[PDB]
Amino acid sequence: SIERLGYLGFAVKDVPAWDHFLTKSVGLMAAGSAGDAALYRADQRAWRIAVQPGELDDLAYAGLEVDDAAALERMADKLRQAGVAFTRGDEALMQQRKVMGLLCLQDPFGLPLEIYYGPAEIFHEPFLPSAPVSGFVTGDQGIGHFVRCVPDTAKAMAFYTEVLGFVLSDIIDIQMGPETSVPAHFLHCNGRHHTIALAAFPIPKRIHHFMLQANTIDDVGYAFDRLDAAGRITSLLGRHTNDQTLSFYADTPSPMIEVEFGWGPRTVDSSWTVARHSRTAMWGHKSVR
Amino acid sequence: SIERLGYLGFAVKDVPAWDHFLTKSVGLMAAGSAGDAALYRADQRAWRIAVQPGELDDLAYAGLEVDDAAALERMADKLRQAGVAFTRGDEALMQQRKVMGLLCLQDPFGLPLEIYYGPAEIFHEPFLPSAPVSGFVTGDQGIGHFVRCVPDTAKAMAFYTEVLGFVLSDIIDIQMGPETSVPAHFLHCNGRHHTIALAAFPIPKRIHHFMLQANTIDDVGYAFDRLDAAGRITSLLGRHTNDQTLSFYADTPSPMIEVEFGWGPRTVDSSWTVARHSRTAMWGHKSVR
Amino acid sequence: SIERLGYLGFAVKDVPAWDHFLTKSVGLMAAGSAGDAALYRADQRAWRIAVQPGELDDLAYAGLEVDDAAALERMADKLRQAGVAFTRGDEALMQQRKVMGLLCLQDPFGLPLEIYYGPAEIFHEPFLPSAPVSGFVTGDQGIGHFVRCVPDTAKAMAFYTEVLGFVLSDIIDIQMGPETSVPAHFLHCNGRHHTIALAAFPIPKRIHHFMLQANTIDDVGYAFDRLDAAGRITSLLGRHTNDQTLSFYADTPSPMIEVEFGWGPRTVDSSWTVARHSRTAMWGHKSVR
Amino acid sequence: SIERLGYLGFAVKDVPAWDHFLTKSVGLMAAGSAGDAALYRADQRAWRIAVQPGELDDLAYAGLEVDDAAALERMADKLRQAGVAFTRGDEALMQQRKVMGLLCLQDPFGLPLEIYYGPAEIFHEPFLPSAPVSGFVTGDQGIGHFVRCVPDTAKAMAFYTEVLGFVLSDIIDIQMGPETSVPAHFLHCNGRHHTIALAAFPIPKRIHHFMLQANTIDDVGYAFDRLDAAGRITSLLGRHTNDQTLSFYADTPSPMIEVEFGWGPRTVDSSWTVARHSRTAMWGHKSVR
Amino acid sequence: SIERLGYLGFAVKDVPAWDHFLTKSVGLMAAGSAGDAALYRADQRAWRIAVQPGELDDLAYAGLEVDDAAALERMADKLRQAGVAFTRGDEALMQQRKVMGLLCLQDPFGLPLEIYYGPAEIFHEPFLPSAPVSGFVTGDQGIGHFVRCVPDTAKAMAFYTEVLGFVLSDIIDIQMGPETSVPAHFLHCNGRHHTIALAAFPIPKRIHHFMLQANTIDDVGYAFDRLDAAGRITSLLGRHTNDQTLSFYADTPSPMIEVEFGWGPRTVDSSWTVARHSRTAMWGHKSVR
Amino acid sequence: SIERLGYLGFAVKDVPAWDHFLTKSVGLMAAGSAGDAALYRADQRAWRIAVQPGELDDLAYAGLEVDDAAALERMADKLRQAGVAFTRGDEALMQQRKVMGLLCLQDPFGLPLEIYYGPAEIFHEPFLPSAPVSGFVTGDQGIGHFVRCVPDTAKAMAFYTEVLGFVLSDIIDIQMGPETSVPAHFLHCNGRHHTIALAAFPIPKRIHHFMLQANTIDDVGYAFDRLDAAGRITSLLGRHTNDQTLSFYADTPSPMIEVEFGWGPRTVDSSWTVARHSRTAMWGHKSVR
Ligand SMILES: Oc1cccc(-c2ccccc2)c1O
Ligand SMILES: Oc1cccc(-c2ccccc2)c1O
Ligand SMILES: Oc1cccc(-c2ccccc2)c1O
Ligand SMILES: Oc1cccc(-c2ccccc2)c1O
Ligand SMILES: Oc1cccc(-c2ccccc2)c1O
Ligand SMILES: Oc1cccc(-c2ccccc2)c1O
Ligand SMILES: [Fe+3]
Ligand SMILES: [Fe+3]
Ligand SMILES: [Fe+3]
Ligand SMILES: [Fe+3]
Ligand SMILES: [Fe+3]
Ligand SMILES: [Fe+3]
Repeated sequence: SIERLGYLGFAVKDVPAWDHFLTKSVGLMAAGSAGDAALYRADQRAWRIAVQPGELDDLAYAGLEVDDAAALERMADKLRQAGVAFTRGDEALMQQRKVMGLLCLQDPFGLPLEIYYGPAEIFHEPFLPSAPVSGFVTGDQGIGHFVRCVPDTAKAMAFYTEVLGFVLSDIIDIQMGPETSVPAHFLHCNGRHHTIALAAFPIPKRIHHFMLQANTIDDVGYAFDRLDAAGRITSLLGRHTNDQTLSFYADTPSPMIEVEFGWGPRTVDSSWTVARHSRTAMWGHKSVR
Repeated sequence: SIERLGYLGFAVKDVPAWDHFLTKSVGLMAAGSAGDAALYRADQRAWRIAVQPGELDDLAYAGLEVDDAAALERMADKLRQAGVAFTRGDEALMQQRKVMGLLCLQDPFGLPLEIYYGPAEIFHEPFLPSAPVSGFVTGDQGIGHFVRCVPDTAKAMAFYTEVLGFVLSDIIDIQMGPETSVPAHFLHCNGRHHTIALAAFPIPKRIHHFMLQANTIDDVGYAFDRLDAAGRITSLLGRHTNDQTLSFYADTPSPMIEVEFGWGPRTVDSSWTVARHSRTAMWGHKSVR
Repeated sequence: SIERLGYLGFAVKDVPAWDHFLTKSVGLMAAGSAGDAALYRADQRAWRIAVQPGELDDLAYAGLEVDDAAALERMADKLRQAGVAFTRGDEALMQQRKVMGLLCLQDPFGLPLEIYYGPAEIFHEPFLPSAPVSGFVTGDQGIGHFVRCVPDTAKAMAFYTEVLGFVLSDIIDIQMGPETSVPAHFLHCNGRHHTIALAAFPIPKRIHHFMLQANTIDDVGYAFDRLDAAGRITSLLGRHTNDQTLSFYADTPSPMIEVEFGWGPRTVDSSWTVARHSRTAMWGHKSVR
Repeated sequence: SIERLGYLGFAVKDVPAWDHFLTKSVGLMAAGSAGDAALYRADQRAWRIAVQPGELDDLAYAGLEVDDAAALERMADKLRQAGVAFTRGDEALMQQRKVMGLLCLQDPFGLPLEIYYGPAEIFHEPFLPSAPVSGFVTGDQGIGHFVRCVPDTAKAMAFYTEVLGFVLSDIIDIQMGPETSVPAHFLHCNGRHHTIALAAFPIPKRIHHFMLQANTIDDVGYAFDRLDAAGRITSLLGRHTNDQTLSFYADTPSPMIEVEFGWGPRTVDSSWTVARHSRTAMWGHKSVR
Repeated sequence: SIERLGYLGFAVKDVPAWDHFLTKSVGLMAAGSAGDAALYRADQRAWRIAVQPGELDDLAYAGLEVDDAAALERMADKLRQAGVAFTRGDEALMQQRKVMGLLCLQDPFGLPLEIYYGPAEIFHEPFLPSAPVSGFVTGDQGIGHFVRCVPDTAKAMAFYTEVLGFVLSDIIDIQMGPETSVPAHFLHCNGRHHTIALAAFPIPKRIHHFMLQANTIDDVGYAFDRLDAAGRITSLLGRHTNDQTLSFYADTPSPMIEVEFGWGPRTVDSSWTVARHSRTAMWGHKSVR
Repeated sequence: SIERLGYLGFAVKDVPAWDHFLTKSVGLMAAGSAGDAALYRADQRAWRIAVQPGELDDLAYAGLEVDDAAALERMADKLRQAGVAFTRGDEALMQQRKVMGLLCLQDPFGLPLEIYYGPAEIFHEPFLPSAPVSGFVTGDQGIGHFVRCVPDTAKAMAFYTEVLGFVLSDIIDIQMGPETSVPAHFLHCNGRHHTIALAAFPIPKRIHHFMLQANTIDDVGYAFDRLDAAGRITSLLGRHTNDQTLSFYADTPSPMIEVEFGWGPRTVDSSWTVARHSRTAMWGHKSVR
């Protein structure tokens, strides 16, 4: 029922660092501010990522998009049936988020989630990257994806699939140690191999990282050099086993939260069949320190 | 349930001006007459636009097309269920309109609407433009679209979507003044981004304008020069924010009713998601006097 | 429910003339005999057209194909519900027709119809035309189409659509005289614009003609010269208004029954909308004597 | 050396008939007049065919186009070397013809020929057919072709190939009688299978016919019906053996001079090899009276 | 309901011969062992074919794949409703098979069948053929197909279609003798023309052969020479009548069980219609001794 | 300078056997006779292969085609310069061969060669195969190729390359025995990998075989079964190392002269580089007895 991931809001300790990070390194376009939140664009939407000050230094919320007013009421019906508490956003929030309607709730482990519809677009202000990137792959596949750290994956799974309508793509047993592995569950709600992944990681953050997809392989190559120069590279280039995304990882100015910049993944559809992988990379992704 | 907009009938004060306008400027083909109505063709249909004399100087009616006899009965069922009054057109009207069956009704604010099926085609009389235009984009997308002025957009919306089956594409807040904006609602019933748009404009006409789509960008460029020479240009070339149509506007011989001549729009489908725009043009469309 | 027209059986007064006609003129391949019926092939099927001796000099029967055993039982259910009498073909008939199962019935006006499934194919005996024709367009669209003469078109319509599942494509008012026209109804049951057309013609035959589609335009051009040399041309090349088929007509050795040899038609689908035409040809088809 | 056939000038006894013929039947666009010559357009050139009054009722001249000023001087050099008399057109003629430079000469048998360059184009006045024809195939292949009647084909051949640079495509032995055949020689100077054909026909005209190529097969089909209605059809549709053009012939208002309206021919190139044919048609072209 | 054939397990008397056969001749990649079973890969799956020691010298089991956990429960529901006995595989079996969940059952005639989901993939260990083969066609179509010998085809048919969800593609009457033929029934559960065929053959094996599809025609040509050198060819190259697969047959080291190596078949879909053939080959496949 | 191989003339002891062979087995079309020679067609040419009675049971002559009259004179110039004797064919021979001009000569070892131009085509008599073959690949690549047995390959090479203009493609050392190999030289004069191959074979014929190329792989497969039924197969299907042609060989009714029926070869061009192969087949072609 949730169609795609449309926006992300972060509450960070270093807004200037995050502003420089998202623009000069990642290539996003600065798009003014809404309240105490600095806004950034990746395409035609008024904003895709918001950054406001806060001790959290973590994702503050995520906007899940539906296609119309009716779909939103249908989600209210689901949440209601599932016993999930939610509050319809008021005019002020709608104004702040620049959406036509929204429902505010939280996932089973405290992550604020906003289900909306009717997002604002500004085609009269053509997207202009702040760094050399031909463009970002969004559209029907949403802004990208993020890995949600959860203390109980089964509990998380039931919510995201049974309540939100996400669908399991596959599972990767991410090796933590010699005899330790974390079964990461990748979920989709559209063509993007996965929009949200759930994993019981021993990390104190709401998310492990968020991912952005560029149009070309060179976009990623160039972006790697930029973040390397910034001294934030955490992994070498590589290609995943499940989505076949070619990317690299880097630290965001927020401790223990990374960003993934990738290209050319594999998209899902009706015929998708669940599989299991023992590695996150078919090649590359060597961890960097 | 309504499949597309098939024809338009205008009641004007200056038939000769309208005849010259539709043929020499727009490029339509003169196709004889039906009663006191002069007929004009854009493709293989016997007629697409009818022009008869009248003080109205406004759209007299619009023909909404369904695919077969069964679909028409199904519409009668809807109108009946919704409590919408209608009269089945008699043999004479069917003859006049050149259709196999039709239902005559009015929208909530007085615009006569005719739901029909079985339109007449004359492939043995190949369309020949009266001006240089490679052709018009019609087919499954109908003759084009028109903006319906309404005093109550919510009231209009309920009728066109709930009763006629149109679907909201998006909304544009058209700036009227410094602190004044009119939320124009664009609706589709097929692949054309929008076939009918509803807007509470302070205009004394049933419609703000009707639009025709040409096959090439040059068709539009040439058409602009023709209407400029006629001294009827009301807007420079531009591209819309929502449908991405590249067009220009011009006055029809009927005061306060314009025509839009465009090309290369963006078509809708099942995956279409509702969005909101603050401008009607991503570029161009500068108003001309 | 009927998927396509698979075969035709004729009972004629001049088998040798019909044999020469179907092979040397039309280009079909002689495929032996079944009982007193000479068989002819157009593709991979064991036979497509059968010709046996009889005073009738008319179509003796038509085979309507479904996709499997279940579909055939479902047709028996329909016929049963509609009160249409039918007899399940015995082993001998199944052997004669080379099908896995069939139901024998008649349309409302005496035309024997056989609904079957599981037709025999002989890919080990590659089709070889008896005249220069690159090939015939059959496949999912069946062997071609035929025009069924009926005394009551409404009565015929109810049967073919309501009972057999055919769907009305469009109507052409075929001019018979000065103030006389016959509304021919074209029906499809697949992609072929029409597989069966119903028309109240003042002809003493069960059908007006049967049609075969060739792969190229030259196939038709060459075929025209062959039948001209045979002195059987009844019409010049032309293109229809509704299906856009480019063809010509010619007399079969059976008085008042013609054959149409065409190419490059227009195929139908879910989006097909019913229309009406005043001519059968957009160009050509001038009647020849 | 001659690049293509660019224009034709006719001197006829019935200008009104020729005007109606070229516009309403053929579909050309009326383009004003130059002197006592009425001009007609087929594309972006100022004019392609000129028609002036004269007892001749025959082609008055043909314009052979080269690509630039240097090429024209190079032709003067050839004509000079070959001993062919010619007169450089004056300013007035250049103005009349709307070309930048031209050489006036005659072929060995009296046909005035004008070799020019720098033709006038009027893209600001988009071509508009006077009849339903999607367009004409000209471009690098020139306006079309024509069959030049000559009393001595060898003599004609030496001139057109050795002096003008045309190249023999193939030969067709056109049957005149029981034991009589005329070897028609087809020549090209570009991609069009042939721009000029030489044949020793027992006809009192400079040419047997001129040919125009349309964009679609329907253009030809429709054009056939128009000229049939005019009662000028001289041949049924057909396809040639050598160029594979699908066309039909019709009488021009000038006795013994016809016009050919065709489509989809076969173009030549470096790899073209000379062949011989015994018929002018692979199918069709049955002579009509 | 069964989506595709994912794996095969054989119990043979000569493991070394089978190891050499599958790798050096067929081209599969050796992939270690699971228990006393040697594993072989054809693509990204951990294993596709398992070979363990046993007197059987026959297929020991076949794994039928579904797309997810829910689909597997839905199969349990079917088996339960149909009265088919089955045992949910334990953790150990799941580990041995490298799947997320499975149901163990038998077809009506003793062939062990395992319905599973969540297969293991190892993209970090790219498939490497042990012989020159560009690759194998698997994906959504599964590992290939196999012919199941049954004593009662009707009984077998009811199970595979009514219980497992396979669908009849067509039937071939395979000639056994002068007046003896076996009606082989080909079934699909996806795009592969057939994944399982049922035939009442007078052979003492559970299957007649298993088939693997290569990417190119040369893969098959080369593979033929390899198995010829091994002296195992049982049939010359040929093309089937029903699936249009171009292949050859060869003996596996297990008496009376062959292997088919083919390419370029014809795939099925919703529009597939049941047909009957009298031969298994349109050409070739001459039996070799 | 020689553009392609256009025709072949055989002098055989069994014309009826050769007639049946070329038509029912190979699929060629019977095209009447010229003198005591029976003619056969493969495409639009009047004839491609001629068969007359003679004790020779060998190729009687080969026609080498040039593109025009000038090219033929240029060949006369070469032959003259090289000291090669030749006789210009008279009117009668030209009539017999159906060409516009020809030069008769012999290669260094007695094979009569005819260099011609202006071949006759009969598009009004569409090619119709006498057996199921979709068509033959000829066109600019000529009728096919043949292997010329020579006692001195160097001597033969100098003539065909230095005098006729053929170009060496590559060489294959065809194994004759344990320590015996014959270096076969493949030559092209156009896109066909080779039109003539020279090899010092211990065979008493002028040629080892002639080759024909079909349009599809099935054409070859079907043709194999036909010649197998005729009991003339001399080799199994295979693919060559140099031209990558997939074919099979079979005996012609003339002792020690075979025919090769192939498909999908590799064509040459300016960039072709000479290479050497140790085998004639990359796979298949196993010799059959
Ligand atoms: O796109 C992706 C595909 C597969 C695995 C990961 C992943 C890697 C490390 C930690 C968490 C997830 C990922 O990001
Ligand atoms: O095609 C269109 C797309 C977006 C806006 C308009 C519009 C502009 C001015 C007044 C009313 C509508 C339009 O015509
Ligand atoms: O394919 C076709 C399309 C339209 C009309 C006819 C038709 C013409 C004359 C008599 C009956 C039918 C037809 O055959
Ligand atoms: O385009 C063409 C191709 C072949 C022949 C003719 C031709 C026919 C009759 C008289 C003169 C020429 C032609 O026009
Ligand atoms: O792929 C195939 C298609 C058609 C028949 C067979 C077959 C042949 C011999 C014995 C059993 C089946 C086959 O394998
Ligand atoms: O097309 C071909 C390509 C390579 C070799 C041969 C050949 C084989 C045996 C004897 C002579 C030539 C051939 O025909
Ligand atoms: Fe990621
Ligand atoms: Fe508009
Ligand atoms: Fe018809
Ligand atoms: Fe011509
Ligand atoms: Fe098989
Ligand atoms: Fe060869």
